[PDB]
Amino acid sequence: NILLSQIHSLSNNLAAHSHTLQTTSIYPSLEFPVKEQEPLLTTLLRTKALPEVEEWEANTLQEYEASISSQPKKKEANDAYQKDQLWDQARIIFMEEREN
Amino acid sequence: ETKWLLSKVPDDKSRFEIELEFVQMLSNPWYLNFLAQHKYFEDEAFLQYLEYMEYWREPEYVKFIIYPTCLHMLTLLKNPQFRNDISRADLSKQVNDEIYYEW
Amino acid sequence: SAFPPPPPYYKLFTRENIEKVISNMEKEAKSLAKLFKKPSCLTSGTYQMFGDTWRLDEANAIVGTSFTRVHDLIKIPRRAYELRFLSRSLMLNFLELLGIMAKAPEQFPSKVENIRVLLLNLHHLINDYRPHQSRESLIMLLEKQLKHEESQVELLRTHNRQMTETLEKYKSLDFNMEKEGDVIQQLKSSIKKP
Amino acid sequence: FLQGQKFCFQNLVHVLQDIRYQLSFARLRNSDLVTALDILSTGTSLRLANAPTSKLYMLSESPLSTKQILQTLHALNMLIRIRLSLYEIIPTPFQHFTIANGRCTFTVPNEFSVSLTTNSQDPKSTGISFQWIVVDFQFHLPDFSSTPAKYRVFIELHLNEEIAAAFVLQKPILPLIYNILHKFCLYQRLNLLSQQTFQLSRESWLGHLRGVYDEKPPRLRLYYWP
Amino acid sequence: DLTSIQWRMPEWVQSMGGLRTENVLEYFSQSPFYSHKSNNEMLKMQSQFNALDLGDLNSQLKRLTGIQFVIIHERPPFLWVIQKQNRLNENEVKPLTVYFVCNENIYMAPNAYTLLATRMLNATYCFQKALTKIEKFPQYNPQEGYTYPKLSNDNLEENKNQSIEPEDFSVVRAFMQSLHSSKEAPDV
Amino acid sequence: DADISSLSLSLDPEIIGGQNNFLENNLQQIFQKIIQERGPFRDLKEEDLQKELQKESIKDESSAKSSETENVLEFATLDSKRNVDSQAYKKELIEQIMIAQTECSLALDMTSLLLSKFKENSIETISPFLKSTVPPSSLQFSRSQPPESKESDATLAKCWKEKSLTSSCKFLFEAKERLTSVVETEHEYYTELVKVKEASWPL
Amino acid sequence: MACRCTQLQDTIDEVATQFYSSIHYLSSHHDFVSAEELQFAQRDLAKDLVTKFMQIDTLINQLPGISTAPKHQLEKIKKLQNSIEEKQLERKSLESENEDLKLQLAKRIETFGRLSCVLFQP
Repeated sequence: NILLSQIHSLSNNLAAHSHTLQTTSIYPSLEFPVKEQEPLLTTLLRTKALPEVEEWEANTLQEYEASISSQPKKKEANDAYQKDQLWDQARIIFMEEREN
Repeated sequence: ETKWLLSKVPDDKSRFEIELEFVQMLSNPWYLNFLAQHKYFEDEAFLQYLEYMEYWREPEYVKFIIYPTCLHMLTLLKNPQFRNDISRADLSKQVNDEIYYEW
Repeated sequence: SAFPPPPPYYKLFTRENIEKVISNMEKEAKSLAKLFKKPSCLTSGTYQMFGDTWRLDEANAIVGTSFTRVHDLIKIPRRAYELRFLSRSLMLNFLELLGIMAKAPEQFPSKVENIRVLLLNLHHLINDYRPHQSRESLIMLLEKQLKHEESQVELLRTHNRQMTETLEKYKSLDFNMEKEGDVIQQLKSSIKKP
Repeated sequence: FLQGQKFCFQNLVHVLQDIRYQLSFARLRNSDLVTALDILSTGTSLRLANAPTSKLYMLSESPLSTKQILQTLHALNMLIRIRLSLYEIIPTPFQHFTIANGRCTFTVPNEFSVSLTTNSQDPKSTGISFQWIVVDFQFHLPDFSSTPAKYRVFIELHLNEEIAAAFVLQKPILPLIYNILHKFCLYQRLNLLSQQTFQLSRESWLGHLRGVYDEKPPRLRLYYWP
Repeated sequence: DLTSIQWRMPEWVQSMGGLRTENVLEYFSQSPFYSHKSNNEMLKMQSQFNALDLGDLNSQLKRLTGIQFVIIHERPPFLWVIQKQNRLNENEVKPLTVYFVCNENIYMAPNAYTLLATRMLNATYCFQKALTKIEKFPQYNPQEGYTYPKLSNDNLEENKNQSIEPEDFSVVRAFMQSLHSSKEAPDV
Repeated sequence: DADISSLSLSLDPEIIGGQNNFLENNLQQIFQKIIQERGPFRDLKEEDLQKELQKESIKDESSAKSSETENVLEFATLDSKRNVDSQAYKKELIEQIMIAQTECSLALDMTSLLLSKFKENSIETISPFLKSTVPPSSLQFSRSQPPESKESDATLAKCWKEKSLTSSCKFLFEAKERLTSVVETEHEYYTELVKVKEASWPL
Repeated sequence: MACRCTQLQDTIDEVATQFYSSIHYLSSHHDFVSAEELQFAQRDLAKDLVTKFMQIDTLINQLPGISTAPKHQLEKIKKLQNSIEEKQLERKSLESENEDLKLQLAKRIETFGRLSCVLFQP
């Protein structure tokens, strides 16, 4: 739950902050040691997640595409906006019954 | 019967050449880490190490030049099982060779 | 260079191929399966001291005399005294340069090429006697081994004479316990006393 | 040379000095191989290899069985009773009968055992049976004796730890250990007896009689009837 | 791909003996990271025309519009800062990635948000994974409470208050305490 | 030349020839080989004598077995590499949380390296090894690029939410199962308590 | 050490570089108003270099393998192996030949260890 508070404030700070962050790019400056200190910072420059988990995301893409193999041509996202929008209205109706 | 046919496009003259030619590239401790991807490690890759066992034998032994390869050979001979083919041992492993280079 | 550094030979390396070879162990009892058998070796860099006579051809005359040595006294006197003569005639060449210079200073330095070409004579026989140096190191190290085995004589023989002579003592022979009789040794030699 | 130039097609790694006078000594070592055989076990030594360094932590391990460790136990079968023939002196009462591990069985009292765990050969000179450890604590006291796990943990631990602390200083050393031995087990006697006093006080028969184990340094008050 | 990955042809450096000034953009020209309609490369095309008219770099570069790889912070003898950019004027600049000499490698500089998202995702993934192959083993009961089934429990082995009206150590704890007091009892 | 085998002593002229004897050598050995516990091993010392007896009687009088040859014997070890709970959940949890959380500590540390360019009340929280090494104000941001975008964004953004809500469904349903079962179990107690209290008994 | 003629070469080509060191004192130090003392330094080189050469000759004097007959010095090694290879297992055979008695003799020391223990407790 406390972690939910953490993800709460963190996701809160993602906000429009990402609007600035997308233009951002890390680089060490003049006081950064040069001889062989770099590679750990290259790991710091390495945005790579868990290779097994990035493999998992690849699995989600390829296997959703396998679902596409089961369903060769079926758009849904356009009316899926009304999926989430029906969530958006039904939540309100839910609140209505709550207030009643 | 047709294991050579399993190759997508290889067969190749192979022979002694690229064997030792890459054995000296095995020598680098810095090379250790990269082997922690998919190119080879504890999977079917292990077979490479298990057939490169012939070097201790006469004739093959002469063409060894950089016993750092023999020390990586010590790594496979040691439980690379452990971190030696996993987490061990950062840039210090190169130092562990550099010391061997120092002495 | 490497193309790229990882081997492209990984499927050759696959375990299950060799597992099929396990099935193949009785195959030719009556593929890569024989390609997992040991590879032909390079001949290959069998060439000798290419930096010798060919370099002498690249010039070597005193070095040619050094070639004559390959049959003080014996071959030595050239190797020593002619070597001195080369070093000292070399000193004379330093007189050839440093002795006169400023008067149109380009000819003598051009003769320095002649000097070092004459200096090419030196190194080769010395590196011919270099393996001989290594042979000397071999002869030196060869019986330090024999020193170690002699140490075994130095100590094992002491254990011999001394542990054997001391095998008989106030304890008499070490076998004086006489096994079962020694069960009485805590009593018949002790408790029996009165 | 030619084979080397053939092997040259690689990334800048090998990996050591470009100089190869030792490799010239390796071709010379091939000449030594012409001078060698026997032996194949010596071929690396003929190659002058398998020992470039060992200071590194790494791992360093090999198969080890079986007679090895047992023969070393025979080496202890000499050394230990050697030190017994030496020093020894004291801390009696005693009737030791060591085999492998140092025997120190008692009577109605309890088990004691010794296990040296340091550097090897220091006889006569420092022959006073110094190094040992609490082994399998297993006290033989009849009223209570079993010794599960946690006892052997926390007790044997700090025992041997402060035994090493005793090594840190000028020697008492063993007799202190010999003290702590009877100390602990007899304290355990104190609360066996105390638990007996509650075998009478907590239940049958009657009350008033007591033997409460005070928090003070140990005492058992056998107060009676009024 | 653009991060911590090898891309090396060392023998070029072996010839050069290392980088100097404009030669960094040579091995960089070998790199994919190098752009073809960069002002470095279209004025490389100028080198294929005017040749002489390029100066050092930045004079010919920044005065002319397009993608560029300008130099600002040297870090001898290894790193050298070289930012990608897009001039829209002889005066105006629209800087891009700081490509940098990672030594026999040069990389685009990662977003902070990328790695941050990596951290967020991996952490919450650890949370969810903690909820994966772990949860629903302590089965709930109003009476028994959470339960922990086993082939063998060992190992080891809002209700009510009023009721009927080990110490695995055999008081061994106090005995050890007494041992602490007693080891120096003669001594103290 | 067996002396070449004795040139190991020459290797001992080139090296210390290992630590050899050690109590620690007897400790890894206390771990290594049969059996365990040096006291219990001492109890086994007579049985160890039995091990030196007929236990080692096995010898060599059989087929060479060419199939075993040669380096493939190691391939059998590879076959071992392939073919061959309380705390443990919490254990692996300590593992994963270690990785992620310490990585986040690196987040705090390197972001501190970035913000150390100005305010000094930020670099202070970095892990102790770092300040001992790299000086603060080292990292610096660059202005660059949108940078890029792909369809995998929206596609995973959809499919993962689908999987999430469905995970909630599986959760609610299987939890419904366990709860219903808890009802099925718990009811017997209070029925027997009908036999108790509804039959008038103390509670 | 060995190949010490190369060590002499260290006093040759490197001494040849020392001549180059001697070279760099006349670039423009004259009319730009010591070099006279530098001539005495030239005398110092006349000492040093030549004496080094004498040293070279002295190490020439004792080239190892003065017989200079590898064709027969290897034969010397052959005879040396005619000794050593015979001595190999022979010297080490003594080890087991000893322990075959002495191990049990040491246990005899242990038996009089029994009796020593008997003496311990009258």
